Amino acid sequence: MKGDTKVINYLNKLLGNELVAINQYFLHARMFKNWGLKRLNDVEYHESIDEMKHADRYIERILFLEGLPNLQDLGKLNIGEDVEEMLRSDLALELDGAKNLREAIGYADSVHDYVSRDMMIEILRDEEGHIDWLETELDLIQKMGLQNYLQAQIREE
Amino acid sequence: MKGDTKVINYLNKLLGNELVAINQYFLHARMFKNWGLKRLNDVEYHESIDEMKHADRYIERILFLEGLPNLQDLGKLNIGEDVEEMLRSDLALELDGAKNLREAIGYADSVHDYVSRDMMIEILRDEEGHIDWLETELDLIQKMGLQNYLQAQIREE
Amino acid sequence: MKGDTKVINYLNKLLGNELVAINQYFLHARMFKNWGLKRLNDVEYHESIDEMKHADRYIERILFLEGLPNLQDLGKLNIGEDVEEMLRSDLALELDGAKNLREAIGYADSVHDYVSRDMMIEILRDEEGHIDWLETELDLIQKMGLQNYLQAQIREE
Amino acid sequence: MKGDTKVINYLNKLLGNELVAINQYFLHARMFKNWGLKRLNDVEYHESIDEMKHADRYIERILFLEGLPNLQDLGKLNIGEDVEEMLRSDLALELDGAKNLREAIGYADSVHDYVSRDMMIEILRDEEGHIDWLETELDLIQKMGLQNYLQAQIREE
Amino acid sequence: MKGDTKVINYLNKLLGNELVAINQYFLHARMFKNWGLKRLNDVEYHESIDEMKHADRYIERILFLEGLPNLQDLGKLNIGEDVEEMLRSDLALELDGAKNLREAIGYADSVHDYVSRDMMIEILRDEEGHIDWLETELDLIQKMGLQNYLQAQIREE
Amino acid sequence: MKGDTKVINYLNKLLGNELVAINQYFLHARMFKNWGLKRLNDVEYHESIDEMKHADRYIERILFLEGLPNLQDLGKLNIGEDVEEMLRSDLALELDGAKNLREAIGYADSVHDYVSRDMMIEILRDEEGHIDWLETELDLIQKMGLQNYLQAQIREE
Amino acid sequence: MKGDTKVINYLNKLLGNELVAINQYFLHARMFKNWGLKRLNDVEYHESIDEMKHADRYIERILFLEGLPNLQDLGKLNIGEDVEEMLRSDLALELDGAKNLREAIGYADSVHDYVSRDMMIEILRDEEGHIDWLETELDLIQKMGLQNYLQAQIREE
Ligand code: ZNH
Ligand code: ZNH
Ligand code: ZNH
Ligand code: ZNH
Ligand code: NA
Ligand code: NA
Ligand SMILES: [Zn+2]
Ligand SMILES: [Zn+2]
Ligand SMILES: [Zn+2]
Ligand SMILES: [Zn+2]
Ligand SMILES: [Zn+2]
Ligand SMILES: [Zn+2]
Ligand SMILES: [Zn+2]
Repeated sequence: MKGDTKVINYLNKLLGNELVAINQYFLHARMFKNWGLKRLNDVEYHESIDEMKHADRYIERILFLEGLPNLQDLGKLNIGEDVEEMLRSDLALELDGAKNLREAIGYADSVHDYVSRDMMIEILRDEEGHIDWLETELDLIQKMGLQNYLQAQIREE
Repeated sequence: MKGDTKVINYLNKLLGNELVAINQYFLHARMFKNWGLKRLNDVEYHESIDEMKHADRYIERILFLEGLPNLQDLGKLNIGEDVEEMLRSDLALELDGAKNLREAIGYADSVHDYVSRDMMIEILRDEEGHIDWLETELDLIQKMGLQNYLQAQIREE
Repeated sequence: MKGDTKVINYLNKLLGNELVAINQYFLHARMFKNWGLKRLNDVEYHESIDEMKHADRYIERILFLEGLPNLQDLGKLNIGEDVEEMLRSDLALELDGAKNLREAIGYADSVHDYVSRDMMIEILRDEEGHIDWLETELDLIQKMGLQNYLQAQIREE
Repeated sequence: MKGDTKVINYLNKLLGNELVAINQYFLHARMFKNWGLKRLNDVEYHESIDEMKHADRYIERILFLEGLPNLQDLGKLNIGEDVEEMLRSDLALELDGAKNLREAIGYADSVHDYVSRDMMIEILRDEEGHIDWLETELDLIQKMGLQNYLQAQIREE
Repeated sequence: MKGDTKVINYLNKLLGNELVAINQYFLHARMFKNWGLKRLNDVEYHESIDEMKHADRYIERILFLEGLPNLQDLGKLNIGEDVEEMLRSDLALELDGAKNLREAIGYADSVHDYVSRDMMIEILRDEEGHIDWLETELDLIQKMGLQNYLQAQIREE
Repeated sequence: MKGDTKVINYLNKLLGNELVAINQYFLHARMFKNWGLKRLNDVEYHESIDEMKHADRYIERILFLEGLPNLQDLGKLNIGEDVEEMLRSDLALELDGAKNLREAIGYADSVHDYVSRDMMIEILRDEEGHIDWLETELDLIQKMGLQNYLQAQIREE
Repeated sequence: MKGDTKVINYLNKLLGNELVAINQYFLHARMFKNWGLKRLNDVEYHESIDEMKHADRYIERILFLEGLPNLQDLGKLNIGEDVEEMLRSDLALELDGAKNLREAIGYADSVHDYVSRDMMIEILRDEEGHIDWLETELDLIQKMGLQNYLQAQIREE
């Protein structure tokens, strides 16, 4: 079913955001696991899976709308080297992705692509949940100190 | 445990092969799904997942060996527009990847990194299974013709 | 218990037929499997196992009758290169084997080896079932054409 | 997938060794069974089946590599006439076959056919297990004498 | 249904053989049991029951054919006084019985009493199993010696 | 089966490494248990058990190859007196053992003892897992400080 | 809790005896297993485990008493080359061990370390069970002869 060209372009841009997040959150997860921080491995791994699910929804929607999903262009990752830096990088990526989602959601409404809009709002709610988790962890590092914070990540929850 | 620098370079090269194949096989699968070819979606999706598992193994091994996994550089996808072209592109990608695996396996043995060698040989066996499946489907297209072949893909197996 | 020398010679000839058929039907099955013709692999494999069971019966009977089972001399296999040729070759093998079985059954009766005769009649009944299957498939190839016939072999039944 | 011609030639030689062992160990089993030595029938039958499994692995591998499995040429069996002679003949055959396996494993490595090599190492491990069983039974015959040894084979284990 | 007079005569002769074997095998079993040879009691008792079943088949067939089953004229038993002698006497009785069966089967076929023929062939197959067991035990006595053979009979199998 | 004398010598050297590690890891475990560090007792005890399993594999292999397992010569333990020292000592022991494994694996390949090679590579994979765990615990001691690290060992995981 | 210095010296001496027995009984078990003497492998393996449990009891008791367990100084093994020699060597080792235990038990009582005393008496009771089993097997070898004795060890009990 032919979709709106600019909607398809937004969906491809948001798919690009998810592709960056998939890789960044998966590498962060395995870095945490290598450091013995099993709780952070578990959470970041499941954030990666969530982004994979999002990417799948975009791919399927683009194809239904008769556009070409772009999995070729991968944006810049910002991996980082210690826990706080890694979480702050994930948070900045999420916040950037949320701005793009808000823009796309507004436009999808204007062209009456309400099914695309509805899909994107669900994704946005998911991203706001990741933001909450990231902001909270970063606050916990400040409130309890890094040593105590790291001790709290050794065991699965 | 400090690994050999060139082993790490090989693992990063092979990781890059898997990242290409993950994206190419996932997009092909959802294109098959959008065309109603459920059997092909199922197989190609599970091939994508297999490549993901391989990527995970490389990432963890690189990190154990104290290298930096490279998820930033994504090589060229070759998506293609019809079933035969898509399967032939996947086959070409697998064969290129097997050549790279063979080279890396020999080098790993020469520097006595037998655990990396053993991991890669397991991955190579997986890839040769994918090659077998692809070659066989391509032969079936020729033997029964495309119309009969497509009809055989509608229902799940 | 001492058996009749010519009966033992017939049992060794029949054992020789089964040994050819075991190898021909097993290789045919794995050729079909390699071509993705799962249904054909399944039937031909079970035909191979049936022949193995027959060979076992002859070996045990020969030994009971104080003869020497001959597993050294293997007759000529006719493998063939395409589905129809392979099935026709199996059909010819079965029909030759039934001729020999009929001759031996008649002779066993003449020397009063009724237990050997009864064993061979059960084996002949099995062989006539294989003949039926093979003749029917060859007719189906003609009635539906090779393309449709091959498509019908892709999935297990 | 096109294999190396010499590898395929090795696989066919090893297949030939398996085909000899299948027949020799199966006849030995049924000879043991006819003599009432149920424990030896059970073990030798299960060695025969194991060789059948190995032959299947070679057949499928050869076909994948686009070669022609040779089930027509059957080497020399050495049946023998009493328990010790039969076990020693099986041992000599296994030792000959292990020699050919080591040669093929080394060559498969040199041409980078690591999957064929990995298959053959698993088979070699199986053969070394049979060698252990045979050497141990032969030593037991000497240590307890043949009469006691035979008595210990009447009952299944 | 009026049967052939000579068929009935043969069935009564065979019934006579069965009645001898019932008593001889039952007495042998209880002799083995009294000597503590539990395995031999078990086998010979079950041979006796088998002969009882055969006798029942003859009695019923004779009555259907409007003849008179003769359970009055018991033939000569040969009991024997040690294990080998007892087993050799059972073997001689079975072999005599098989000879009579072969003659009766041929005659029944000649007068077209195919049901009686088929019954007798099933019985002959049972008898040939008894011959196999007896010949094998006698060979085992020779191969392991009587002392070891007897030890092997103490425990139920 | 007559094994290569220098393979047996390597297997005895590796067995020697395992015998040292069994004792050092078992004593470390019970020292941790005495200190109330139940998590470290659990891990070190299971490392000791792993080494016992490795030793059993070397002993059985040596005996199959017709050599003499040497359990008499026990190399130098380095027990240590505090948690970090104990873990550094276990790590040094593992790294020395991995070097010997790599040397032995290369040699076994050169004399075509592929089954011993394959056994050793599996053991090496296990040792690299132990190395990973030890390195990570030592990094955690630095990252969270010893007080927090000790607190994290009180409870079983 | 600070123990008596000489009690700790005795516990280390007894621990030393246990460490000799662990290795000797484990190697003997696998020698029996390699020879096909499954019953002897089973018993001697479980004697080895028993000694391991004893060693663990000594190690833990030494640590509680604030001493240093000595796992470094392995005493002399006497392996032996045939079944009777191996069993007699185990018996001599056990008897030497019992003598040391009796001395240690008396001394522990004299310095009022009744818990160490009670631990050692339980261990001595275990050792006296091993002596009983060993003395009995050695007498059985004499009473039935070695050939029959060995036959009795083939099957698990
Ligand atoms: C790159 C990098 C990467 C990696 C490493 C991965 C990995 C992974 C893993 C491990 C898993 C799990 C699986 C199993 O079962 O095991 C998954 C899943 C997964 N995944 Zn993915 N991935 C990825 C990417 C991806 C992408 C890009 C996509 C899109 C395109 C995806 C889509 C996916 C899906 C859909 C899934 C499933 C999910 C669920 O859970 O359901 N993915 N993954
Ligand atoms: C020749 C001679 C001979 C004989 C007698 C036999 C016999 C036999 C028997 C009896 C059995 C069982 C099965 C049932 O019953 O179910 C078998 C199985 C058998 N088999 Zn096989 N074989 C043989 C050869 C053979 C060969 C040659 C091969 C390949 C080629 C085989 C492959 C086989 C298989 C695959 C099987 C299945 C096994 C299992 O179980 O898994 N095989 N085999
Ligand atoms: C002769 C004629 C005759 C006949 C026909 C008979 C027949 C008979 C029958 C059918 C039965 C059932 C079987 C089943 O079910 O498995 C019996 C049982 C019988 N039986 Zn018997 N018998 C007889 C004689 C006899 C004698 C003579 C004796 C003694 C010796 C006997 C002893 C007997 C016994 C013991 C039994 C088991 C019983 C019960 O129930 O428990 N018996 N058998
Ligand atoms: C010396 C020091 C020592 C000690 C203290 C010990 C102790 C012990 C214990 C406690 C246990 C557990 C037990 C139960 O639970 O029942 C064991 C086990 C044990 N173990 Zn060990 N060990 C030892 C050495 C050893 C050696 C040296 C070897 C080799 C030779 C062994 C081999 C062993 C085995 C095989 C086992 C079983 C394992 C499993 O888990 O499966 N081992 N170990
Ligand atoms: Na069609
Ligand atoms: Na005896
Ligand atoms: Zn997302
Ligand atoms: Zn892959
Ligand atoms: Zn047949
Ligand atoms: Zn084999
Ligand atoms: Zn009867
Ligand atoms: Zn180890
Ligand atoms: Zn002890």
